[PDB]
Amino acid sequence: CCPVNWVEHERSCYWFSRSGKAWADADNYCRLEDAHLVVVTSWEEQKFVQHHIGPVNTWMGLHDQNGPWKWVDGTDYETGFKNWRPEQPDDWYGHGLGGGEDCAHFTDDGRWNDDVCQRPYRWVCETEL
Ligand SMILES: CC(=O)N[C@@H]1[C@@H](O)[C@@H](O)[C@@H](CO)O[C@@H]1O
Ligand SMILES: [Ca+2]
Ligand SMILES: [Ca+2]
Ligand SMILES: [Ca+2]
Repeated sequence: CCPVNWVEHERSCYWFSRSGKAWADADNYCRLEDAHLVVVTSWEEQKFVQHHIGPVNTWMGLHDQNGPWKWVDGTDYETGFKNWRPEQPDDWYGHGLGGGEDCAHFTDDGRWNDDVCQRPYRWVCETEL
């Protein structure tokens, strides 16, 4: 029951961009498709997303812009699945662009990193059947 060009996996529909956007723009894009930036809650979902994105930095629906880490659909962060690269998240200021790092993304090996929300990365939308 997914729209055309979306991939079905375990009762969810996924859309994989092939262009980049800043996190806020990617978030708005997903909402306009009645969807949300991907929310990863299991190792099997993590492996499925990794297969389709390949070795490319790609935004997910996890951020700490207003305080603590939150998933865009209200899924609890603390008790949920996490796949940070060791030493991440680190809220790095050293990029010199202003502020720390408030948006999560998959890195080239699948492990997560927090980075500057303005960066243009590919993104994934998800909707639940
Ligand atoms: C893309 C990526 O992994 N970026 C990270 C950045 O977010 C920050 O953690 C930095 C710390 O030295 O290490 C990397 O450059
Ligand atoms: Ca999900
Ligand atoms: Ca942060
Ligand atoms: Ca980081």
